[PDB]
Amino acid sequence: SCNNSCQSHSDCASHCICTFRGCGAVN
Repeated sequence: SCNNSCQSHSDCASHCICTFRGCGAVN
């Protein structure tokens, strides 16, 4: 569901967090 590339933390889609896959939801 979460697929992106963050530059900070809120640089994600929705409930995604900063991870090795750019942006991915922890939950």
